[PDB]
Amino acid sequence: YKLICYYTSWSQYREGDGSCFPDAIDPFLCTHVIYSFANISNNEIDTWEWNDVTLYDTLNTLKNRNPKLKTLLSVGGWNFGPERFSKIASKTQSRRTFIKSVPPFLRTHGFDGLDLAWLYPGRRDKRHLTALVKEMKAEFAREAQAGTERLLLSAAVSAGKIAIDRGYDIAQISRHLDFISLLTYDFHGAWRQTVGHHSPLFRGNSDASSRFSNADYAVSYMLRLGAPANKLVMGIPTFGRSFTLASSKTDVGAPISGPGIPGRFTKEKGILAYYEICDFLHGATTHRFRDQQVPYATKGNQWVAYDDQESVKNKARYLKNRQLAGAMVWALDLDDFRGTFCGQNLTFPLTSAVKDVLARV
Ligand SMILES: CC(=O)N[C@@H]1[C@@H](O)[C@H](O[C@@H]2O[C@H](CO)[C@@H](O[C@@H]3O[C@H](CO)[C@@H](O[C@@H]4O[C@H](CO)[C@@H](O)[C@H](O)[C@H]4NC(C)=O)[C@H](O)[C@H]3NC(C)=O)[C@H](O)[C@H]2NC(C)=O)[C@@H](CO)O[C@H]1O
Ligand SMILES: *[C@@H]1O[C@H](CO)[C@@H](O[C@H]2O[C@H](CO)[C@@H](O[C@@H]3O[C@H](CO)[C@@H](O)[C@H](O)[C@@H]3O)[C@H](O)[C@H]2NC(C)=O)[C@H](O)[C@H]1NC(C)=O
Repeated sequence: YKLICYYTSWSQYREGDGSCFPDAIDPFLCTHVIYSFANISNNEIDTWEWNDVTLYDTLNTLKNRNPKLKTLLSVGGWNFGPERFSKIASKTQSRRTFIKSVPPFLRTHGFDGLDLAWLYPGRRDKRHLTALVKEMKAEFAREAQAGTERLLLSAAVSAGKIAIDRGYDIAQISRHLDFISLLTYDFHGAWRQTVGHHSPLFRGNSDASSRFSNADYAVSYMLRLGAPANKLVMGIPTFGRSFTLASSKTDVGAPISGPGIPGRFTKEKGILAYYEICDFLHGATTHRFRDQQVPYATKGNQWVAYDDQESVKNKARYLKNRQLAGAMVWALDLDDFRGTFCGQNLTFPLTSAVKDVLARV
């Protein structure tokens, strides 16, 4: 099985223990580590952070400890305007320039492949996404003629049915991608004012509409659209989504006034790292949706939907039972990487729990 793990560039700036650099990563934990995110300047792939070349070097040195480890560089991300992707892919000329710049860049910095994170392709982009993937892969096949191992090509894809129907030709891109990571953790819409879990595994007998917003549905749908199980990887979150309650009601349906207050280290309203959640739990009230198989917690007027060792192991077994290629984790820097916040004298408790299940067969 594959265990795809993302590492984010901006995590280096978090204060104190929250600060995470590539060398904190256990070389034997994941099978693939993806660095997020690369930028595109003058239609060419390029660095993002001022010290990226140094961090690229630090990450790729892990391969001197674990020779089987593969690394990829992801282009795009949520702070990358999708309009920019749309513009590059729409014109055969700009598209070709970008494609041509990738192999040399990856080779120079020691990466084994490219991960595409266009979030998200609209109805008018579907056509061009296919061309982009097809042509990128053709370039990689051609570059391998030089005697070096062929570069890998992957893509992170929405798990939302409407988003999938709208911007992706799944059957077509599946044949050219080495693997596809399903973003099965952004299910509760940032649009409404209700409490809800962002990464439920199952539908849950307690609600008719949005039977589409759960991991099981997204996986089944992808398989029906033509994506081979051996290329599908299920996304598992290492963070939680928080809300500020509008009333004393804490159960399903409870009204929301807005996102939860920022975590001390992550400082982003709406989300908390797993290590911050481990601290939050002290004095909190824990619950678990039996139908969806995921937990949530509450303290004061703060409501948090998250994943723990149990739910993560649960998703990993589901994935194996469906014979998928493996799991993808977002993200290493949000798990208890130091292993000092979540009790168990264990580094990367969430990611390790996933690895354990995958190692069972
Ligand atoms: C849950 C989750 O992971 N969601 C992701 C989004 O959070 C993510 O958006 C990213 O948001 C983070 C934090 O909110 C943001 O981090 C900032 O990164 C910049 C660098 O790009 C830092 O700026 C540096 O400051 C120091 C001094 O303080 C300078 O020395 C340095 O030169 C600066 N860098 C630059 C630009 O020159 C900020 O300090 C840091 N701020 C925070 C909040 O700590 C990221 O930039 C956002 N990511 C990107 C790629 O823009 C979103 C990104 O796509 O993806 C989700 O996964
Ligand atoms: C990711 O790539 C972006 C696309 O190139 C880049 O956007 C910006 O690109 C240039 C460079 O800063 C900005 O302005 C130009 O810069 C030169 C100065 O060297 C000027 O002479 C020229 O007139 C022009 O102003 C753009 O304003 C900006 N592009 C936009 C917003 O359309 C991003 O900077 C890059 N991201 C990071 C963090 O590296």
